[PDB]
Amino acid sequence: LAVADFGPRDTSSSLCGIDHEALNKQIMEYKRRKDGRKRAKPRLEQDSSLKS
Amino acid sequence: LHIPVMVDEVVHCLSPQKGQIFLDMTFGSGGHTKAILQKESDIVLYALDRDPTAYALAEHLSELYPKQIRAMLGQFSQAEALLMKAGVQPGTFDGVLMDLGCSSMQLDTPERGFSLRKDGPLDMRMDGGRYPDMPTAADVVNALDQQALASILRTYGEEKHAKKIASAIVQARSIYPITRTQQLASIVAGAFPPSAIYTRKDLLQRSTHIATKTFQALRIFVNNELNELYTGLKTAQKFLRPGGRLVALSFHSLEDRIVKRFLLGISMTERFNLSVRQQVMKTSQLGSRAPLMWELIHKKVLSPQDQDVQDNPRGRSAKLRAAIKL
RNA sequence: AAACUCCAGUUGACACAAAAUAGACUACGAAAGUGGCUUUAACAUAUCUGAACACACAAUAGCUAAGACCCAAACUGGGAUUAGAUACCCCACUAUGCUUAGCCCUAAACCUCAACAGUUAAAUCAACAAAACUGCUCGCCAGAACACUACGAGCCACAGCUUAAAACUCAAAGGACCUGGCGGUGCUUCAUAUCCCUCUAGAGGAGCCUGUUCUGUAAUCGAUAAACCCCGAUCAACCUCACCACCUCUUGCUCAGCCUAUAUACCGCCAUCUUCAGCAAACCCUGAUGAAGGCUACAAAGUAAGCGCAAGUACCCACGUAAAGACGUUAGGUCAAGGUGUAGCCCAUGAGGUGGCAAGAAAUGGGCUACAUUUUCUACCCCAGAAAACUACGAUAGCCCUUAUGAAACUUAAGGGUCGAAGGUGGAUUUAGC
Ligand SMILES: Nc1ncnc2c1ncn2[C@@H]1O[C@H](CSCC[C@H](N)C(=O)O)[C@@H](O)[C@H]1O
Ligand SMILES: [K+]
Ligand SMILES: [K+]
Ligand SMILES: [K+]
Ligand SMILES: [K+]
Ligand SMILES: [K+]
Ligand SMILES: [K+]
Ligand SMILES: [K+]
Ligand SMILES: [K+]
Ligand SMILES: [K+]
Ligand SMILES: [Mg+2]
Ligand SMILES: [Mg+2]
Ligand SMILES: [Mg+2]
Ligand SMILES: [Mg+2]
Ligand SMILES: [Mg+2]
Ligand SMILES: [Mg+2]
Ligand SMILES: [Mg+2]
Ligand SMILES: [Mg+2]
Ligand SMILES: [Mg+2]
Ligand SMILES: [Mg+2]
Ligand SMILES: [Mg+2]
Ligand SMILES: [Mg+2]
Ligand SMILES: [Mg+2]
Ligand SMILES: [Mg+2]
Ligand SMILES: [Mg+2]
Ligand SMILES: [Mg+2]
Ligand SMILES: [Mg+2]
Ligand SMILES: [Mg+2]
Ligand SMILES: [Mg+2]
Ligand SMILES: [Mg+2]
Ligand SMILES: [Mg+2]
Ligand SMILES: [Mg+2]
Ligand SMILES: [Mg+2]
Ligand SMILES: [Mg+2]
Ligand SMILES: [Mg+2]
Ligand SMILES: [Mg+2]
Ligand SMILES: [Mg+2]
Ligand SMILES: [Mg+2]
Ligand SMILES: [Mg+2]
Ligand SMILES: [Mg+2]
Ligand SMILES: [Mg+2]
Ligand SMILES: [Mg+2]
Ligand SMILES: [Mg+2]
Ligand SMILES: [Mg+2]
Ligand SMILES: [Mg+2]
Ligand SMILES: [Mg+2]
Repeated sequence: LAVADFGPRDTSSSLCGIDHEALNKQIMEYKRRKDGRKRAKPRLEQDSSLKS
Repeated sequence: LHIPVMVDEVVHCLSPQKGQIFLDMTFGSGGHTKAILQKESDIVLYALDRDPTAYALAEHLSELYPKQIRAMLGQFSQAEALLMKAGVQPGTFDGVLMDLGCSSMQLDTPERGFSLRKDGPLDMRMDGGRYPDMPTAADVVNALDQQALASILRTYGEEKHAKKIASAIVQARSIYPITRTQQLASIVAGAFPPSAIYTRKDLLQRSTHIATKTFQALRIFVNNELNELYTGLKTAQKFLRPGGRLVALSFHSLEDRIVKRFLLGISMTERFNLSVRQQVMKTSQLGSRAPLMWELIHKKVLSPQDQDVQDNPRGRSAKLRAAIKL
């Protein structure tokens, strides 16, 4: 940096956190278009090998 | 009736005096604008609003004072161009009063669609048809996907149940169009057990509907209040005189942060609610702020008097941040 | 920032506070505790065991009273961070930590190991901890939770301590260990056309071509994150055709037929990790024959075979490129290649004829051609002459007319004429290549 020659010496998308532009582009397209269960315990699973 | 929020503080704060020109970027009902034209009879004032109904009020109220009040219509971003047409590019405005939020008239009139309690078209748009192509809240909910709509609620509504409240909206829209305020409120309630409708509480500790965070979220994405607030403050600074007192009013945290991080230079991409412990950890990693352009008249955010809160609960969260340009 | 500025540095004077190094020692004491120096007093018992309550003690915190006050510090005030409040950080300061005299009687008061005596041979032993036990005595325990709770009782305790239930409720609760998953988990080394930077040409902007989506239409279907999107199609004007409208046939080209539902019943053929190196058997051995584990090359329990990789083969080599690439993963794709299980239609969900749809408000993927001077046109195939900005570059688009194919062409393709538009090298982002 001492040897070097320097010559003669004299957006909002992140702000909100959402892609507000992309969100309003999808809405414009839409506007144009229109205008639990039980699970058995594995150990208790029943087998018929002995009956066969 | 709605008394202007913190009118006594905002008047003292700006100390309107003869020979001073002031701007108002949110005329709305005009209660604050009129309280400012009462203390100083020789004051010069400029008004602005996004609602043509609000701009008509100012025009009708211009009869009371022919030139002391000048009415203008447009958004914060469009304000500089509108005022640039007048030719006051330097502006030398002694004070810019940037009141924020939804007008009392806007949300008291059910037709405007801002009130979930009443039944009106799901507009929720401060614009009064000045741009008839501007999407309304009904359009936002019927078009965006769960991931997209959930982000609107999460980022702008501070809503924990963004995926749960967004899925209900996606299912409801398919069955029928979402076009009315109560129709949406019921859909959001249907995402939770029936008792959830009033489980949540406000900071006032009074029960609120379980969709009060989806009406605020859409209100801010339809009207892009947050992004328009950053440009609005920036434009005020350019048009604000040196030594001129700015006064903002933030009713919710997201807008309050921007005003705080703008009057103090803090980067808008920093982490929120940073503790002293986290601040030390952040900078320890790098080890391996620019000069302020403001002088905060009152260092800490003011708030409405507790007695006044009960009289006007709508304004309970009004955080006043005053500053002088440097 | 606030605070301080009778502040800070040197030097001297100067404690009712706390006790570097020694201490890498493992001592004293019943435990709690006890680590600056000196002195005095002084550390029960010649069998052991023996208490929630008797007797005497008992860290820290706390109470009452009187003192001390360097420093520390709940609390509090101020500053800062914060959307804001509290906390975390900074400053100041208090109860408190100290002394004295009384209380209070708690601890993860834990070596989480009761006292005493004895043994090291048996079985070493559920596991882990801390090798396994015997005699003897006291204390204590009997599913979880309710419950360090309620009531009673006692207590200098008064938001307290000690002792300590029941009802309702449940089919577990719990201890140890193994595996997996996960960690805002540690360290280490990594990706070689790659995770990032670096290299070259692109996509994302324009027009056009083409797929998809959406919308439209009386008018198919399937694919549709990676792993769909010039995909089934190495291809739709009729046909193809499975679609729509109308009309027609009924043992029907078939010892009928069905492109009817189900790819979440399948075969068949494949995508994907795979730009992987592992998979599945037969044995053997260790752990007390527990869930589990099985390597050391101067080798310590692993091994004889199968599949994949590898090898070999194809292409121009032994290089490279192809091809190959197991098991398993995504109930991934395909019942509409064909076949087929199951369910359904049989005057109809089958068969045939006629005509017709196959568009664009748009959005988006891929491609093509461009935006030009390393270019444009011509000759030539590299020693040329012109062109070169509103008559330049630029449409494979539009319109018009011919020709080719066909029975049928505003429609498909080729050619000519006319026309001369956007585009002036393209934000975030993104593709490919050793
Ligand atoms: N981006 C924007 N530009 C201009 N006006 C806006 C705006 N966002 C909101 N506003 C308007 O500003 C006002 C804020 S609420 C009303 C406050 C007003 N001072 C009164 O008289 O009560 C509303 O009228 C609202 O429509
Ligand atoms: K010492
Ligand atoms: K020591
Ligand atoms: K312990
Ligand atoms: K593990
Ligand atoms: K491009
Ligand atoms: K299959
Ligand atoms: K089939
Ligand atoms: K079938
Ligand atoms: K393209
Ligand atoms: Mg200072
Ligand atoms: Mg004894
Ligand atoms: Mg007893
Ligand atoms: Mg005892
Ligand atoms: Mg006790
Ligand atoms: Mg004690
Ligand atoms: Mg004490
Ligand atoms: Mg101190
Ligand atoms: Mg003190
Ligand atoms: Mg002392
Ligand atoms: Mg101890
Ligand atoms: Mg004992
Ligand atoms: Mg053992
Ligand atoms: Mg019990
Ligand atoms: Mg206790
Ligand atoms: Mg008790
Ligand atoms: Mg009692
Ligand atoms: Mg393009
Ligand atoms: Mg299709
Ligand atoms: Mg489909
Ligand atoms: Mg499918
Ligand atoms: Mg897929
Ligand atoms: Mg036909
Ligand atoms: Mg056809
Ligand atoms: Mg059919
Ligand atoms: Mg499948
Ligand atoms: Mg060969
Ligand atoms: Mg080879
Ligand atoms: Mg290959
Ligand atoms: Mg091979
Ligand atoms: Mg499937
Ligand atoms: Mg079939
Ligand atoms: Mg039929
Ligand atoms: Mg030309
Ligand atoms: Mg042409
Ligand atoms: Mg012909």
